Amino acid sequence: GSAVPFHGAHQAGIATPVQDRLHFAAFDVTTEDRAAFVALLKEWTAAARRLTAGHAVGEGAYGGLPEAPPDDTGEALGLKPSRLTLTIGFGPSLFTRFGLADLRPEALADLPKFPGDNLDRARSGGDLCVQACADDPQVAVHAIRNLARIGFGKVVVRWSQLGFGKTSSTTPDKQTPRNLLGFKDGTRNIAGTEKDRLDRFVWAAEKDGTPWMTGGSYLVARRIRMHIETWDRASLQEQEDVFGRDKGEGAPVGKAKERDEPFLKAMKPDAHVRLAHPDSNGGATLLRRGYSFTDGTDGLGRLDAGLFFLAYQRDIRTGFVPVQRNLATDALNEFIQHVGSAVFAVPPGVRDADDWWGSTLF
Amino acid sequence: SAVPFHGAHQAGIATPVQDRLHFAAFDVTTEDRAAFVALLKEWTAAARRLTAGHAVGEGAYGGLPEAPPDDTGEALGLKPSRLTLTIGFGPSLFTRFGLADLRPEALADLPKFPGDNLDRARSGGDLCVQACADDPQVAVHAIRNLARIGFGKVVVRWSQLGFGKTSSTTPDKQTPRNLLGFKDGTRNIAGTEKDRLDRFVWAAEKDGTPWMTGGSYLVARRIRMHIETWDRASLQEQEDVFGRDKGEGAPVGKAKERDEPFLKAMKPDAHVRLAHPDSNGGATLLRRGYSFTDGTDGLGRLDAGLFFLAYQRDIRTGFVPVQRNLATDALNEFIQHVGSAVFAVPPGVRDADDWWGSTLFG
Ligand code: HEM
Ligand code: HEM
Repeated sequence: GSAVPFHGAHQAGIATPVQDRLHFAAFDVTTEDRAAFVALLKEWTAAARRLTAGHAVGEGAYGGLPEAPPDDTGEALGLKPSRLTLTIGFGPSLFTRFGLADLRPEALADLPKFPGDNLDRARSGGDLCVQACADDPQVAVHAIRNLARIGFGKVVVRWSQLGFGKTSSTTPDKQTPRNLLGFKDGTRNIAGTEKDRLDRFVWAAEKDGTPWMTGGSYLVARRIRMHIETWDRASLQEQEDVFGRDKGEGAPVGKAKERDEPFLKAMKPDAHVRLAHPDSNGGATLLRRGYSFTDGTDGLGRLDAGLFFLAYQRDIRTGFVPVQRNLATDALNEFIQHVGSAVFAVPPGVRDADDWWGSTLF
Repeated sequence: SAVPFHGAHQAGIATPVQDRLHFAAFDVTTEDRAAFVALLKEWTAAARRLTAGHAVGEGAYGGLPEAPPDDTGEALGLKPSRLTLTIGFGPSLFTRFGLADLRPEALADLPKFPGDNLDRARSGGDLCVQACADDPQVAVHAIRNLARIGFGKVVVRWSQLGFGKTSSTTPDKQTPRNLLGFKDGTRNIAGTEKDRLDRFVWAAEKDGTPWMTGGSYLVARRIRMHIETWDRASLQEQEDVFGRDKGEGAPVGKAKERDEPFLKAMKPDAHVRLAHPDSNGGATLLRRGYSFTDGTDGLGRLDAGLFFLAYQRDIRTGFVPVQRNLATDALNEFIQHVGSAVFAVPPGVRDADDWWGSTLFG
C-alpha cells in the first residue's frame, strides 16, 4: 500500500518492482499551441505528485463549491497509494508538432515490419503514453481518468490497454509470475538493484547523442494475442521445447532450478530462450515489464487472451529490434500474433517539486 | 485463505465478497443429456480442486510428456485466494434435454426496460460460471480450465472481468466506491443476515420448484457509465442523483454513512429513493456486483461501469419491481444497460459424491 517516490533522476515505473496491475493509455495531441501543451504537462505533473502520494487532485473530490464539478472524480478516496507509478512517454508523431522535428532522438526508431505482424492501426502508435501501474486497479483507472479529464481539449485517448496481472519481474528475490501459457516469465530480466546493468542497457546517456533524453529510456509496446486453443492441445514436451525451460520449476532444460544459468546448446535451435538470450544477440539485453490481458471472448466460442509486452531499453535499435529480428524462427510464433505496436521516448525523471514532465525537451 | 466448496448453498453468494470477478456465460453445443451430465460431474471435480488451490486432473506438469497437461498451469504457485465457483442455468438450457417442464416459474424472462440497449452477443447464455477470488489470475485460470474441459460440449458466449476493493490495502469494513465515486453497498443484504437471506435470497421448497430448494436466482446486467458526462456534472447534481453525499455517503440531512435514509428529504427521482425497499413494496436484493473497466471505445471514451449482479428468491419479486421503479431515475442520464442475463443458481454441492445440477438431472 506504500507510496513509490515520484521524483528522481529517472521516472519511476521502470526499474521499480513490478506492481500487480496496469492501465496503459496512448494519447493523441489536439492542440497546436506549444504554450498550451507545456501548461498541460505542468498540470499533469502536479496531478501526478498528488496521485502517487494517494491524495486527490486539485482541490479534492468533495467539499468544494456545490455548483462546480469536483476537481477529483473521487473513486480513489480512502485508498492507499498502492505503489502507483505514472510514467510518461513521447511518440515519434509528437515531434511533427511544436517545432520539435530536430529534437526527435535517433534511438527513437520506427520498428520495421516483422514476419507474422497483423497490426491494428487504431490500437497502435500514439503521440504520447501514460503507463499507470499500481497494486489496485481502481487506483490505476482513477489516475488515467483524471489525467485525461485535465487534458480535455488538448489531448484525446487514442487507445488503452488494461493488464490484469503482471508477467514480468524486476525483483529476482520474489516469486516470478506466470503468463497465460503457464510458464514463469521474468526469470532472466534486469533487476532494479542492478545499477550497472540499468546504466548499460536501459538508461539513455548524454553521450548517446540526444542530451534532453539523458536519464530517460525508450519503450516498445507490443500487444500480442495468444492462440490458447492451439497451445492447450500441445503436449507438455512440445510446450517445454518451445521455451527451453521446464514448466513446473522453470529451470533451463537439463537443470534443476529456475535461476540456474541456461545451457543454450541443450535447447532446441528454435527455442524462445535460446533465440532471445543476450548471448544469441550480441549482448542485447532488455528490461521486460509486461502484463497479461483478456478482453472478453473472440466471438468464436473462446476466451481472448494475450500479453501486453513492454520493454525498456537504452536504444530501440540495439534492444528490441535485434532480439525481435532473431525471433523470426521462434517456435513460439506458432502460438502468438503481434496485433498492436507503439514506441515511445520516456523522458528523464522529475527532479524535484519545481520540475515537470518533459521539461528537458520543452 | 479458502472458502469451503461444499454446503447446502453454493458458495459465492452469501460468502465474503472477494476482490475480483471473472464471470463467463456458456452455450451448450451437445444435444446428449448423458454427455452434459458427465460434463457437470467433471466440472464439479475440477471445481473441488480449483477452490482448494490445487491443479485440475493429474496436474499442470510431471505427467506423460506426449500428453497435453490436464491443467494449463498459470495458477501454479498461487494461493486459493478465496476462490468460489458458482454455476447457474439460463432459461435457454431448459429447451434442451427434455427439461422444458422443469424451468422454474421464478426464472422469469425480463421485460424490456426503458433505455435498454442490450447487445445480444453479451446477453443470455445457457449457463454461467461466476468465479470470484482475490487474485484475478486465480479466477481467470478457473474459467479457462473449465472452458477447456468442456470443449466440444460448451462454448464461451461472453466473459466479463471485474474488480471491487483490494483487500491487502483496504480494510474489510470500508464500503467500496463505484466508478462514479460514490460508496456502493451501504444498504444491502449481508451474508451474516441468515433470516434476511432465507426471506429474500434462497429458494424454498414451497415456492414451487423442488429441485431449486436452497438455490437462488441471478440477474446480471452490464451497465455502462457515461464517465465523461458524469465528470462534468456539478457536485450538487451528483449528490442529488443519489440522495447521499459523495464524501461520507450519508443520506441527505444525516451525518453518517450508515444513518438510515429519510426518503422524503431526497429528490423524487433520486436513485436511493426509487430503489429502496419502502418504495417497492418491501422488495429487497442481494447485490454482489463488480466494477469493470474494459478499455476505451472508438470515440476515446472510457468503457467502464458496473457489472451488476443481484441474487434473489424470485426474479419477479426482486429485480423486476425494483428496476421497473427506476424508469424515472435521475441516474439514467449517466448509465446504459448494455447486457443482460438471468440464471437459476442451483443448490449447493452437499459432499464429495454430489455434483453441480444433481437435483435437476437426478
Ligand atoms: C507472448 C509472448 C511471449 C511469451 C509467452 C514469452 C515467454 C517467455 C518465457 C517463458 C521466458 C523464460 C523466462 C524468462 O527468463 O523470462 C522468456 C524469456 C525471454 N523473453 Fe519472452 N515471451 C514472449 C515474448 C517475447 C518478446 C516479444 C521478446 C522480445 C522481443 C521476448 C524476450 C525475452 C527475453 C529477452 C527473455 C530472456 C532470455 C534470457 O536471457 O534467458 N519475449 N519469455
Ligand atoms: C451503474 C449503476 C448503478 C449505480 C452506480 C448504483 C449506485 C448505487 C449507490 C451509490 C447506492 C447507495 C449506497 C448503497 O446503499 O449501496 C445504491 C443503492 C441501491 N441500488 Fe443502485 N446503482 C446502480 C444500479 C442499480 C440497479 C440496476 C439496481 C436494481 C435494479 C439498484 C438497486 C439499488 C438498491 C436496492 C440500493 C439500496 C437502496 C436502499 O435500500 O437504500 N442499483 N446504488
